[PDB]
Amino acid sequence: PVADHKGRVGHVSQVIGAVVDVHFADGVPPVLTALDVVDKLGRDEPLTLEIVQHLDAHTGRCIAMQTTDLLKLKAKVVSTGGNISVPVGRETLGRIFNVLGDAIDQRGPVGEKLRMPIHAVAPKLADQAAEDAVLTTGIKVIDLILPYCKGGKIGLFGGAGVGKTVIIMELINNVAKGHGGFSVFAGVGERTREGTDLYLEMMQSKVIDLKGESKCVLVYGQMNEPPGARARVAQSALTMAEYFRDVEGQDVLLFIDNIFRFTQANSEVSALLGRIPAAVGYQPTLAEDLGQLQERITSTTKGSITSVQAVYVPADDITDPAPATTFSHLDATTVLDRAVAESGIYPAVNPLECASRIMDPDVISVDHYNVAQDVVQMLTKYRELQDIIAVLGIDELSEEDKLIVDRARKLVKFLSQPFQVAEVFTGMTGHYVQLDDTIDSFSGLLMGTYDQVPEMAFYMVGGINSVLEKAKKMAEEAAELEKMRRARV
Amino acid sequence: ADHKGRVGHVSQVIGAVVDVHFADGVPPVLTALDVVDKLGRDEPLTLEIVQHLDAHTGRCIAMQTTDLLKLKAKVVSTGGNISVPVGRETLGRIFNVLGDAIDQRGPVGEKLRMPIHAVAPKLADQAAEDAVLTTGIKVIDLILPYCKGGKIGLFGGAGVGKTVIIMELINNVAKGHGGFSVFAGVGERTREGTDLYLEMMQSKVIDLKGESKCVLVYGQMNEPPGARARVAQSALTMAEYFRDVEGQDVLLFIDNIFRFTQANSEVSALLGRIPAAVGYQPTLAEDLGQLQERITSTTKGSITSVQAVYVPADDITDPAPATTFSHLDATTVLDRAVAESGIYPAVNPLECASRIMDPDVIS
Amino acid sequence: AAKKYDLFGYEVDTNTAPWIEKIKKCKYYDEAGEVLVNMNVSNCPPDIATYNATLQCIYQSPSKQSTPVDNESKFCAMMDLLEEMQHRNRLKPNEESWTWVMKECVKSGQFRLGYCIQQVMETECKGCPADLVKANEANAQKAKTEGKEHPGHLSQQAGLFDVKVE
Amino acid sequence: FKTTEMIGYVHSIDGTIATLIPAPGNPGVAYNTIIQIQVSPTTFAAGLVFNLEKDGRIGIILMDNITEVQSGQKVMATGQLLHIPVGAGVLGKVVNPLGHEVPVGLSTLGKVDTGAPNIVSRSPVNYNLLTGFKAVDTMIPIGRGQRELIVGDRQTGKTSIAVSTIINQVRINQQILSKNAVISIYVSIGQRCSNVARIHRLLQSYGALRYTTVMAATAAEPAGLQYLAPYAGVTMGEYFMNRGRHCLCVYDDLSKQAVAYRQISLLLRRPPGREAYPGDVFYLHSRLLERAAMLSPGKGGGSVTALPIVETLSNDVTAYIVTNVISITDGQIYLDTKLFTGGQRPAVNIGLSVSRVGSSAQNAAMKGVAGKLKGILAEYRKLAQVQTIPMIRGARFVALFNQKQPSYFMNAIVSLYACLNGYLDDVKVQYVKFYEYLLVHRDLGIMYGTAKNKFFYMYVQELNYLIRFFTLNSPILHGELEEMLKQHTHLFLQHYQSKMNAIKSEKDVKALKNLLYSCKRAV
Amino acid sequence: QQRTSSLYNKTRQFGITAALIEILSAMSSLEGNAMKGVRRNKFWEG
Ligand SMILES: Nc1ncnc2c1ncn2[C@@H]1O[C@H](COP(=O)(O)OP(=O)(O)OP(=O)(O)O)[C@@H](O)[C@H]1O
Ligand SMILES: Nc1ncnc2c1ncn2[C@@H]1O[C@H](COP(=O)(O)OP(=O)(O)OP(=O)(O)O)[C@@H](O)[C@H]1O
Ligand SMILES: [Mg+2]
Ligand SMILES: [Mg+2]
Repeated sequence: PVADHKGRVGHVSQVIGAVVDVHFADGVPPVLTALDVVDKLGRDEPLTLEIVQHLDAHTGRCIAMQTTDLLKLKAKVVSTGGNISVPVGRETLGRIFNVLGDAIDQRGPVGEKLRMPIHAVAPKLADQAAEDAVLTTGIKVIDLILPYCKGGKIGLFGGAGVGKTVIIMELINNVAKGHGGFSVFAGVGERTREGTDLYLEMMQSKVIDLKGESKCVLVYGQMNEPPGARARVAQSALTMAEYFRDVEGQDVLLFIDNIFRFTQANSEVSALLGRIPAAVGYQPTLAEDLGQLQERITSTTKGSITSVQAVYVPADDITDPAPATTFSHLDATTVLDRAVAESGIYPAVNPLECASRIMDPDVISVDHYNVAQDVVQMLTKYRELQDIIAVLGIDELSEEDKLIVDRARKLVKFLSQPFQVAEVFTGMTGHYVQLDDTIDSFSGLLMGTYDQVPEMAFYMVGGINSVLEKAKKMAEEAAELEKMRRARV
Repeated sequence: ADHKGRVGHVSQVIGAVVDVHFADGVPPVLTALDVVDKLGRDEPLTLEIVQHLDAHTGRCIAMQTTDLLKLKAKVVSTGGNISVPVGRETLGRIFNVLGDAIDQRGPVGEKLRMPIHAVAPKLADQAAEDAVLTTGIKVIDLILPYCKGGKIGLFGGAGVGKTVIIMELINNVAKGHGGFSVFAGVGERTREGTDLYLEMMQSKVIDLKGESKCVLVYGQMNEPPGARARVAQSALTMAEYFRDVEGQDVLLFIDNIFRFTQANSEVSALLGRIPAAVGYQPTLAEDLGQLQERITSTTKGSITSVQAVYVPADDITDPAPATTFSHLDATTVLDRAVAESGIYPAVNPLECASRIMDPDVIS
Repeated sequence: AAKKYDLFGYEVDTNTAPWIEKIKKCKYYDEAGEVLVNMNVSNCPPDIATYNATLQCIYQSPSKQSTPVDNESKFCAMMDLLEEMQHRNRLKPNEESWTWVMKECVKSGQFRLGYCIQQVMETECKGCPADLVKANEANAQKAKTEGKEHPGHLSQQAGLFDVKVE
Repeated sequence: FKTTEMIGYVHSIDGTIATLIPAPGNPGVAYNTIIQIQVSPTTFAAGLVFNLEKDGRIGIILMDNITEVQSGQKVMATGQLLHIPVGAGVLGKVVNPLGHEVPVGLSTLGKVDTGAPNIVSRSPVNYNLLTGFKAVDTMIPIGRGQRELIVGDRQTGKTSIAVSTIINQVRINQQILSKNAVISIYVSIGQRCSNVARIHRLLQSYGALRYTTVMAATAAEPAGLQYLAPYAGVTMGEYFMNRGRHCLCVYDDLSKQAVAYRQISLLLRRPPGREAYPGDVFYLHSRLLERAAMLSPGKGGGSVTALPIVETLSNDVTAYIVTNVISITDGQIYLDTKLFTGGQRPAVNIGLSVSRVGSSAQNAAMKGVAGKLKGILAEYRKLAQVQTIPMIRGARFVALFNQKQPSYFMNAIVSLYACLNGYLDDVKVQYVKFYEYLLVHRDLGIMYGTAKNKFFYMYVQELNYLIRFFTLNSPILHGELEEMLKQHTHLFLQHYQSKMNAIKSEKDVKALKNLLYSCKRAV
Repeated sequence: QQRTSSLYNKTRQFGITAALIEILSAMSSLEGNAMKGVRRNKFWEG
């Protein structure tokens, strides 16, 4: 069928920032409709508008996807007859798209079979899935304290330069490359150089074989993009992921970085729409936008979508409305702390502030659950003791309190791990720790069989075997120093 | 110039904000207007244009109380910005924002006047090289030397002989460099102003029967915020005259620089502008820039300003002191403990700082 | 002739003959850099032949520009170009490039750099021409006879407190 | 600016913002264009269109000559965005965001609203940009096309380091071809006019104006110029990027630009955000720093190295603007206040500094030398009287990092190599600067007639590009390097340190202190 | 003590700013709801 408003002519009535009001003589088209500006205006690129509100029976307020420079009043606008639609299918694999779905990789035409609108209704209750599994990431902290669930929603909360991107790249390397299903990388308000680096990495690893069959799609709206595109690139990428999930019943990985910029772009456009700000200054519909976007990121009875999202915490204020509202929409939460990073511990995960849904004996093994709970209890007690330690001193503790402190310090050191992607910064070969190895090593450490091992032996290593090897090397160095000192006599 | 004597009528009066309607068009912003109707007022009323509402209406800030002010009251433009007397006839006299002798010591008899608002020196007028200002005090000259055209932050409230140091600097700059001084009291207690005037007359820095070497420009607390935001500029214009026409190394004392910021914040609040963080006016940086930038060492002379800084709530990160410190070239800290030990001037050498403490500038 | 590609796999131009001809008609070697810039902008990266032509232009040109620059140094320009083509383009300089560098070293009279260039050529290339080695040795002997082997100020004795830090 | 037609009259003026009313017939004004307000019969005032209301009233942001703008004056429309002069004819000049030249006491155009390079229009950074400081060049590599942040408190060398980095390029640009010459665009935002004059004189003294241009927006200037200065500066820098050349745009500083933009937003009565900043304050700097990139070989390979500066309060790196900039740049050079006031300048806090993308661009020789220095410094930090080998070398390295002026690459790398290999173990910490000065400027081997090396001498500045080519560990330059280092160390320990250890006279102590002061300030 | 004093200063500044922003937001909301009615003046007499 053909829309009854396609080709409808309107004229620009008001221009303020990225918000443009269009007047239609025959009636404003439906909300979310895509409009194109026909006047040349001496622009270098085309201009597209999306209707977001109806001011009256004839006027509609829209948001521009490109810069509104050289835009005059009375400029002719023509409706496209529908919402913004993006290509879907296997033809999109290995390509780079933008908010509008145009291929920006400067390669041949996409030639997609069909397109689908970015705005869609989320799955209903009857379509929800009831499958719980464990996604092994190879990272000791995540696999132990906050294990990830296949087909679940994951979030990484952190400030500026804490390690969110590094963890995402590590997860990509450890999962997506060895992943049977497809992957979608949605860059929302991030550095453009990071997109180029990811594209080069995918091409080198043959994840995107331009001469063969690719298994990844890149959709990028970056910092340079105006607020209009940064509020819809996520929708377009999620639409592609939904098509892969439903129309093909394929497992999909959805890496979103960063999801905070979506809410920020929505707030920026809302400020221009003439809405009363909520607390801090975000739009009053902050919760509704996140609900509509996240509810679409779910695993239905047809397929599965394992989504990993990076959440930026402005000014390191975890109570900010944007990151605060995101917690309720995640199965696994990974909170990164700047102070932990400054102490040389990478990743900077704060285990006490992290949580997981599959931390259940009915899902994970009983031993895994018991070890994780014991580690959390030890860390909690050590945090309590640190308050006394930082004032009086370690020597003002009980005899058993000192043992708890030593074990907890070893645990904190042991949680660190060198990533295969951070070899430049760490200067050490990365490690990939198996789930069973992590459980065994932590269970042994809790029992106290490793009390003789030096504390620093646990710092920046993999499994227990790496700890023992580092301890052996340290012992050899110490023996050499002692021999040199003794011979000096 | 073309708007000298233009007639207007008062259109709105909301506190200290008065809107004047001109049939021939509003004069330029920052123009001084005089209310010809002194029906029952005990003082003349003058308004400063701060904004233009339309081609004919203009918003203004009153320099005195707006009592007994009716709508449609006749107003006459003065022909330009506020004018202040500048010259050697202003030495030893007390002035206000409007440049009127409030010391009741006869007519000033000036030969010229200058507008309050003057653009800062251009980039081509800056001094070729930094130079030290020999104050004659061993501590200052050695540990925290002052630079010509620089701004010195004088910390430490009363009880540490702050006024004595100010008077000594006023005397020494004239003794050695032959340059005069201008003291600006912004939001100062009237009692302390009287005390300072009496002390200056007693130390002969203001010789009624002889030659004085200091000018006093007082904007007191009881005055509306419109005057406390321009007294400093009036004093700065007086200093600029000596700097340019006579080519001297003038001194400009501000007491305090925080009162200037507070007055500007209050004026902005009256206009209805949205305050920035903490609650200062959104133009806090620009307000301080338009003042400090006028204090520099040009090719003709120099103006070294010793500004007394106040830290609100003992918070050194507050926007007011934080923005002020970005313009200070030195810091003179006065401590009571040093004074109690019998050391005068009570200066803490290890707490002071200076940027010209570099071999590239000093020997 | 064969297809060449960049980091992203996009086909890159390979017909570098016209640009070499343009380089051959440069009077000042600072104009050669402009030709290389134009080549890079035109998606036609320089090759070994282009770098050799640029080195020849540097050797045969009078100076960097029409007006003298404060610290004109042909050797510095040649070494910078070699470092570029080697590290940022992955192209081993052949014997021709090192011979040009050695010719420049012996022409300017910097005999000390001649020893290092000769050692480099021997290590990388089969060997250095005897003519250039003989010329370099002659320059070194001429410098030694006049006592100009080292700057005069370096030979002056200076004690602990006689050193002018300046 | 070429005027086309009148498009209305000035209606209201609220500080640095103004509103126009339509002319008869409402000719219309293109959004984001530049308009001219006829303040006088022959003079105009620049204005920027930012709002086109339904009624026909245009919102204007006044740029210059604000004092002469009055309601009722005619306004003419140019019909085009803001364009500024760009090319080699602007180098060595002082300009303002509008492109006007600023007099200084004794014809291409660029759009200031251009988008950043797209994803496939970039490439990894591979060419280093030397700053002349041992700490930065070793532990904080900076590649061309990288955005490196410089954070710190007031008066900690944030401006000095950038100015020295600009100056450090003078020697290199004069030697290598002009294509590889690094041009600089120093953008001063909301700074003091006297500071701009001092910086200009400093640049002129070293002859850096031939390869540098200064864009100034002093504090006395309105918020529009301060808000627009960095965009004009990067636009001037993008001219060389699109033609296979490299630039070094510097912004001093983005904090004041944020303040100016907040002032503009609040004067427009827009919803305040965190710390009263506008919601799009992040976008303000995003659309700026994204324009600095390293173009792919297909586009020529040009570059724009950004060095944004940011001021913190009480070493607080959790501020809204500071975190926003840290979330955009590719690294940060933190300048701790405690180190600066303690005499340790430039006070680069290597512990908090990092370079996210500059590692690849680092030169092979510097990369080889800096590999072990990282471990030595890491051990030294943890250890802080038993003085092991790591502690001695760490102390010597910290001593060597004290600099005032940028150092030539050969001198810095040679000194670092000498310290790393234990040639300064016997040299006392307080004499390291004197030892380095003797190594660089003087030549003990030639002085005492005990020199054996054929070519490797520190007075041969031509060896810099030979060292840069292979390494300091190559068999060609390794034997002579070791020989001269050993001879220098032996002669120093025999003659200079022995006498310095036998000084007791008060006059001689003062002379030695003066000598150490002079050496510490000159290499 | 130093850390707590810094936190205290930061918290008070943020609280003042937040309270002022809230009050101004309420004032702006009140102003926006106000509507300018038809002016009953002799428009022709001009
Ligand atoms: N696992 C890690 N191991 C070692 N260093 C790390 C690790 N994670 C982060 N870092 C360090 O932190 C820096 C910043 O990391 P990253 O790029 O992940 O930041 P981020 O969380 O994405 O922040 P933003 O994107 O807002 O700048 C890296 O360049 C690196 O120096
Ligand atoms: N490496 C250095 N060695 C010696 N002195 C230095 C060094 N770096 C800076 N200084 C000096 O420290 C002082 C402050 O430096 P600078 O002006 O660069 O700081 P800033 O961060 O720009 O401060 P401001 O906020 O005033 O602009 C100056 O006197 C400068 O000469
Ligand atoms: Mg990131
Ligand atoms: Mg500075």
